[PDB]
Amino acid sequence: KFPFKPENSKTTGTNAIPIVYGLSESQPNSVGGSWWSSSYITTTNNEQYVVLAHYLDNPVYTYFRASTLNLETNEYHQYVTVGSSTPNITTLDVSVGNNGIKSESEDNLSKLRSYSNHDNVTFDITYDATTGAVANGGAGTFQFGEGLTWEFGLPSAKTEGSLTVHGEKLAIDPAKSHTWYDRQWGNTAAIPSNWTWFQLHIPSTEYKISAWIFSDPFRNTETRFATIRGANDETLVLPLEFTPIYKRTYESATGRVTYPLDWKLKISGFGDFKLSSYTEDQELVGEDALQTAYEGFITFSGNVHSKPVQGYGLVEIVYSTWDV
Ligand SMILES: *[C@@H]1O[C@H](CO)[C@@H](O[C@@H]2O[C@H](CO)[C@@H](O[C@@H]3O[C@H](CO[C@H]4O[C@H](CO[C@H]5O[C@H](CO)[C@@H](O)[C@H](O)[C@@H]5O[C@H]5O[C@H](CO)[C@@H](O)[C@H](O)[C@@H]5O)[C@@H](O)[C@H](O[C@H]5O[C@H](CO)[C@@H](O)[C@H](O)[C@@H]5O)[C@@H]4O)[C@@H](O)[C@H](O)[C@@H]3O)[C@H](O)[C@H]2NC(C)=O)[C@H](O)[C@H]1NC(C)=O
Ligand SMILES: *[C@@H]1O[C@H](CO)[C@@H](O)[C@H](O)[C@H]1NC(C)=O
Ligand SMILES: [Mg+2]
Repeated sequence: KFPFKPENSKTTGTNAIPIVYGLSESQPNSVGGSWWSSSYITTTNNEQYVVLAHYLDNPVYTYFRASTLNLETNEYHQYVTVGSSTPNITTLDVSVGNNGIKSESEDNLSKLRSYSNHDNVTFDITYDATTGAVANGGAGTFQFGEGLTWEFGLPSAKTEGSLTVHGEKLAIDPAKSHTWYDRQWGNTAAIPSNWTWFQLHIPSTEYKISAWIFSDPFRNTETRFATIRGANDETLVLPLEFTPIYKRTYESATGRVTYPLDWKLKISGFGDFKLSSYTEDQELVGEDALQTAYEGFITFSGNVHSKPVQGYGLVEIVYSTWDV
């Protein structure tokens, strides 16, 4: 079994690093953008799952998408459901139909909820941001496409609730579960053509890694870097070398792209990692490029400062257009 477990720390730690926003104020619908969660779950009957929930606001449409992965059997279910608009309100409550992400707390941190009521993808997961934030870029912002993005991750939030599998409602064990909640919003429609994002956990340590790889055709540079949150709020912003490996592949159901299923990362001054997708099919299938993503549970080995490590996490592979 994977050693899923929550942290029990303060969300912004010492507040000694002057990040460029307040977390709570960044959560409401009015801020726009993307709300995302990946829950690493052990149930009370000792089954393990990875559950994804994601709402995106976009000028053309909205969508909610979600998936479940059974870590014992590789059974995987996903859907994408398209909406038209996001209510412009001062609280967090985003949905398409009876599926969405909402805050159940005045601070938008102590209780958040990802829920889905779709055939073969039904769950109701709450989480509490008892976990030190990953402030991407060091202070929470970095260049993303033609302009800026703002992004923070809450890596190991205490998680409760249920997921329903084959008619059986299973209860989440909060001692052996955690949720990475990722909040991201931007100021430009011209986002990168495509990217890979890694979310990494190293259970022997407090390291939480949020790594981005994509091309910047506006500056004509390559973006390839990790933000690593360590202990005591310490944050590393490090270049990396990215190698996608196509010995194993998954062809998209859209017919438009072939995903690699293994990777190498060399994070400058920190370590190197060999990462592998847990199972082939982990694709959220949309009607266009932006609605589609490879969102896959991964495991990895490697070293950190020349000491061997292993861990798990998630890889996201997104094309905002198939004409890159
Ligand atoms: C974001 O998404 C991109 C796209 O999926 C990912 O990039 C790819 O990564 C893989 C793995 O690393 C690369 O595969 C390698 O490709 C080697 C060959 O590279 C050279 O050829 C490429 C193909 O060129 C042809 O096709 C493209 C369209 O697919 C045309 O634009 C191009 O003009 C060529 O067209 C002719 O051939 C096709 C048939 O293939 C016919 O249909 C046409 O009619 C033409 O006759 C080309 O894309 C490569 O360019 C890339 O790299 C150079 C640097 O060398 C850079 O200058 C370019 O701007 C571009 O980035 C290159 O010329 C091959 O030898 C090797 O074995 C392996 O297969 C793949 O090339 C990458 N593609 C691109 C566009 O970058 C990327 O990883 C992903 N990012 C993240 C973070 O996930
Ligand atoms: C939401 O409404 C407020 C107040 O009415 C307005 O100032 C703001 O521009 C709106 N936000 C968006 C994204 O339209
Ligand atoms: Mg909607």
